[PDB]
Amino acid sequence: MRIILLGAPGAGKGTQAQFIMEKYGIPQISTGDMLRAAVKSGSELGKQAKDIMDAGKLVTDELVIALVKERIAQEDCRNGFLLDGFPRTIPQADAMKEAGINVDYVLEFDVPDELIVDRIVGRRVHAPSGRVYHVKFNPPKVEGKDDVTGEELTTRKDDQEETVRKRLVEYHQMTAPLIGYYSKEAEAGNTKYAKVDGTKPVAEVRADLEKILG
Ligand SMILES: Nc1ncnc2c1ncn2[C@@H]1O[C@H](COP(=O)(O)OP(=O)(O)O)[C@@H](O)[C@H]1O
Ligand SMILES: Nc1ncnc2c1ncn2[C@@H]1O[C@H](COP(=O)(O)OP(=O)(O)O)[C@@H](O)[C@H]1O
Ligand code: NA
Repeated sequence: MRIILLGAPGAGKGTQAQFIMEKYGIPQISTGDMLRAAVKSGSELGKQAKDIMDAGKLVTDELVIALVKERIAQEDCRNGFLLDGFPRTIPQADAMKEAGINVDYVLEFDVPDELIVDRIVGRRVHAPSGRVYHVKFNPPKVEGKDDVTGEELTTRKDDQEETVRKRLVEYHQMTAPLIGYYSKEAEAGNTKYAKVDGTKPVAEVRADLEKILG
């Protein structure tokens, strides 16, 4: 199974990606996680992203297409994969088309803009895994600790309110057009498309996605 998650920043995509990875046995491919890891490690492919992410802007198409091509070539993607944060522009989606990378589901997470800041400012992450929590809305079992490893959670450098506002503007200009892009693909029979209400509690969104993925 191959799945794309679409939605504004803070819509819940990374939260739900974890459940889909676990239940369907496919890896999550998160360009944000890969970029943050490349900055942290000083990796030649991606360390360049540091100041751009800090600005709330998208990284160039060529850099993330290369990160995704490298990641998806790996053995763990043989049986499918979930794309979380990619594609993020029409040229990224067209690069997938040109590579012959068909997908089975495109899942759009709908959340009103007015909920985004208060979600992201409360976000806490386990950087090695990508697991995400929220200090009020979805807290870890033990404060500041990853439920799975017990390691100390961190706060992303790009999650302050003003940076979130900039990322939401960028999303609306550059990334929202992918809704129509994939709706058109679905009408051609090349994927399924489904929209979920991302305002429901975490477990209810998970159940709605299970109804769709079968
Ligand atoms: N259904 C939900 N209700 C309330 N908060 C949520 C929900 N889903 C995720 N969150 C929290 O909102 C923040 C954003 O979610 P995240 O999954 O990181 O979004 P995305 O990957 O779409 O940017 C995180 O702190 C997360 O714990
Ligand atoms: N596919 C992509 N194309 C361009 N930039 C990206 C891409 N994926 C991630 N980024 C960069 O990483 C940042 C964080 O993205 P992400 O981790 O997906 O956060 P959020 O879930 O809050 O949108 C973006 O603001 C952008 O700088
Ligand atoms: Na398909």
